[PDB]
Amino acid sequence: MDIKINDITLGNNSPFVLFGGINVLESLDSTLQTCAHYVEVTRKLGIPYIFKASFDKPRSSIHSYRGVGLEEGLKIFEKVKAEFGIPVITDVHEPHQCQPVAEVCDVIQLPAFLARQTDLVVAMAKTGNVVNIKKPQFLSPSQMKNIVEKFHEAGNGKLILCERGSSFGYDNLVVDMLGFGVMKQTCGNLPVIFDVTHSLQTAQALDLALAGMATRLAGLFLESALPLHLLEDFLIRIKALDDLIKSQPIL
Amino acid sequence: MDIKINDITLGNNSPFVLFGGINVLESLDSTLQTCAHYVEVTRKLGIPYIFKASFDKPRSSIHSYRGVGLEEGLKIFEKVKAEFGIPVITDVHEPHQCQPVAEVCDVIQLPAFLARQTDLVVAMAKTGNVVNIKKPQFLSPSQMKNIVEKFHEAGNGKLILCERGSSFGYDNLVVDMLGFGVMKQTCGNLPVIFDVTHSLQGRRAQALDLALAGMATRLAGLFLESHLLEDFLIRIKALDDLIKSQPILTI
Amino acid sequence: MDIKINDITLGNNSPFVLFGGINVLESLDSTLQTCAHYVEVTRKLGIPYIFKASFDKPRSSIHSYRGVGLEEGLKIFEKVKAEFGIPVITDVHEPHQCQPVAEVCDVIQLPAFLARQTDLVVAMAKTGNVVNIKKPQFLSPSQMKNIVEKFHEAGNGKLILCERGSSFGYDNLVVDMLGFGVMKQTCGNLPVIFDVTHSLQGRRAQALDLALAGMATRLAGLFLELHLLEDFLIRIKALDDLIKSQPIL
Amino acid sequence: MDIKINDITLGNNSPFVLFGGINVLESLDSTLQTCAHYVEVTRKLGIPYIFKASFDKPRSSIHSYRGVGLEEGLKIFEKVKAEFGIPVITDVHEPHQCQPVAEVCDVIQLPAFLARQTDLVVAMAKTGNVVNIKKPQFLSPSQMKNIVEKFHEAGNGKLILCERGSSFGYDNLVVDMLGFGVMKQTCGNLPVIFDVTHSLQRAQALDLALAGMATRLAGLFLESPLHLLEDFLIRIKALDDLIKSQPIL
Repeated sequence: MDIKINDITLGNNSPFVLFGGINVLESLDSTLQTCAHYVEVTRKLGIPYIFKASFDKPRSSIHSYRGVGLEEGLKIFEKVKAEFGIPVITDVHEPHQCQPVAEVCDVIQLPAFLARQTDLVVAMAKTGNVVNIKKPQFLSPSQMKNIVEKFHEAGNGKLILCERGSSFGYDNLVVDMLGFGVMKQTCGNLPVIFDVTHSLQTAQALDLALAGMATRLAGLFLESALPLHLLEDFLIRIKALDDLIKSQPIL
Repeated sequence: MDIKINDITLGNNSPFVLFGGINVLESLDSTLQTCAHYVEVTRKLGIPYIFKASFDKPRSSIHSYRGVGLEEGLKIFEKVKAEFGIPVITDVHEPHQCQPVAEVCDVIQLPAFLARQTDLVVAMAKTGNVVNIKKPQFLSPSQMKNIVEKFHEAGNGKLILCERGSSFGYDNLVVDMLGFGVMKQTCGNLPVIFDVTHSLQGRRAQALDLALAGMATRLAGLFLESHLLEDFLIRIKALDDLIKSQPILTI
Repeated sequence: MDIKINDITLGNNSPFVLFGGINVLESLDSTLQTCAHYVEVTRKLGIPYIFKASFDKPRSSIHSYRGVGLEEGLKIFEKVKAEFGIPVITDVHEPHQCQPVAEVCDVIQLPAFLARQTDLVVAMAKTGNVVNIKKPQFLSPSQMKNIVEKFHEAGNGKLILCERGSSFGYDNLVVDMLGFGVMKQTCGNLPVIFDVTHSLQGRRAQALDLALAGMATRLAGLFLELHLLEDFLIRIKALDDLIKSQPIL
Repeated sequence: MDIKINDITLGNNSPFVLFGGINVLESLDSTLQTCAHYVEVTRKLGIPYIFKASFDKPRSSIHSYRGVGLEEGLKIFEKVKAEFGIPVITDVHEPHQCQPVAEVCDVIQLPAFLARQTDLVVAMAKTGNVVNIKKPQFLSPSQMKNIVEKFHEAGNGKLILCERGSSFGYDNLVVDMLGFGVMKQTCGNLPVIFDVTHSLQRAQALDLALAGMATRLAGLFLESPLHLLEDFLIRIKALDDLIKSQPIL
């Protein structure tokens, strides 16, 4: 199943879409700078692009910086949308945040550690917006339908599934390349995407991204952490593999 | 390090404390009848006991009953304390719930999926009450220290760690019996309790084996979410008496 | 099901048996010294004891001591049996090793990784001796029935199942305490023992907590390679004694 | 590092090589038919191809057919080599087997469970033959160098590393796509190949094969859906040709 996001078609059998950007919003100026580089690079490559950022990092240390918060963050997003004419994605943590975020941000994201906060799921669903579901590391590819079931029960079917690795012993993540196919089969062929950045915690990034896309995915999710100047060389290679894979009929 | 909860001494060198009750609070009459059974068996064997329930928890399904809520829950708790003169324990999900819940409930529980949530940790710490931290399944015993550090900076030292199991491949949980010892060394020998029920996802034969294994490592308490109970508690008590009556190994 | 090993009764509801000795044999002299130590300790605690050692060490680096080897090793075992009148256990890696080893050793052991190899299974089974089957670290407890089933097909049912941990990510082992029960329920309550030594990889304390957690499930025996051994055993016995006096539910 | 297996060039930066054939050698005519189809498809696509089978692999049951054996096995290989002019690969389990096998076979294989038995590594090393080393499922990728060092000490540097998955909970395997990179960096960029058949435990095989070869590999290892092979190799070749044509970043 495909999902229109303004002009972009996101589907497992459509050219891959890049979800990319910073980790958290810090300034209007820093955000515009990084997004211009993301846009300028993606536009020349002809890769549909969606800008990602967090307005709050609620898992941060007690005395560390957490973000600009919701109010100013949304304004930053309005300006990004205005200047580049692209869709944006951000994560939501509290039910009450869902509607005000949804009016600005085309894609709202459910954090992996929160997949089972029922109230948040319902408030995200009410919005009618496109949802990105981060698969928790402790969840098997086929249990992913349980969360998909919940959004359908809440009346929203415009969902993307996001792989970010599976828990492997202590303090380590493996990505089961077969998971992508299982999520596709059990969840009605909703768009699946690969968060390669988070899957890497604990050259490598490229191998992983490439392997993931070989299985035939809707999109690639990343933070930049990756350098730029390498973002272009990096994506050139992804585009080349994605083109090839997508040009071959399924089966 | 010992924690006085009213007249109960909870600590890894103290007779084990049973934590048990119901999943979600329905009514006063339903709560009293179930608590009564627990209180009868525990008193019959002289086992210190703490009643457990949720006033408001997210569930398996969207429209599953979350519980009577804060206001009616606290009244139910107050009567249970009045009735049986025992400590109670409940979970909190929102910073705002912490202060009024802490007025009634001797121990407050941090849900596993919210463990890294700084705002909630602060709110729970600021209460000054005994806090139970539920260990996420995708977390290693060595990184529980980080959650423990967060509580100390926020000014609360009165903490219980609660083992619930670790991810073991897909759709499985294993309890690493070495984990218990690692939490003691690395976190100042805080009270550790073993949540046997959620560790298990006949099955009573199995709950026993697991419970006995845990308690052989020498632990502050036992955590259930389940006459059949008596014969069970007889065996835990036997083992806990034997273990707690021997000095820890000599340096 | 109980197994008579000479005068020792090994079974999931009998007093636990200690298995232990040295990693690998080097000389008659230091071997007799270690064995004497174990017999001294277990005797005064009243714990049955089977002495364990390898004669070969085949995964070692090429330039390293691999051990005394088979002809010499059995000679040391013969003299260990003569000196102390105890049973012994050792491991075999090649089908031809089996029979000569079985002449001397009461229990012969199938290394976990060789559990696959049917030839060795067959050769081990034809000796008639008591076999210790280590559980491969990637195998589920319930899959032990298949190997047990192989030994029954080869005509030997005097089998002890041995737990040594499971693979847990890279370079790590966890011991799943429910495994013991699953194994006891699926393999007809054959003796189950616990190799805590290899289940591991301050600390000597990790061994006790592990042994204690394991023995609390109710097991036939245990493996263990100023007085740390007796300090350990005193506690293990107290636990085993308590657990084995409870009726089975 | 490039390995010349006869006229074939095998390396992480060469066009991928296909290791393919049957599980166990059962008969002469049957073997030649399967190999005929593999050769037919591969020559048709210009993929270098090496034939694979065992003559003695232990099986799930103790009495299931292990294979034709060493004597007849080597004769069947002689016959495949004569008829098709292609190289062959087989596995070996005993030190004494290494020599008779290496005289006929172009690549000898060390089965994963045996991968740390030094006697066998040394006997393999001493042949001077090309060696395929299966990674054991319970070993981490950065521990391969230890096996690689053992081979070097014994005087053989012409080694292939073969991925077949890692233990992931009970009775389940996962392929860590980062394992290939780690092996390249730590073992001197030796040829790495991917055994998807044993990695599984289909559309899956294809997906796994493609993910695998996306990371840039010397070859692909598989057993036999025997006619969808052409359609399958069409896709693998496509991806491999694309990847291989770009320089390493």
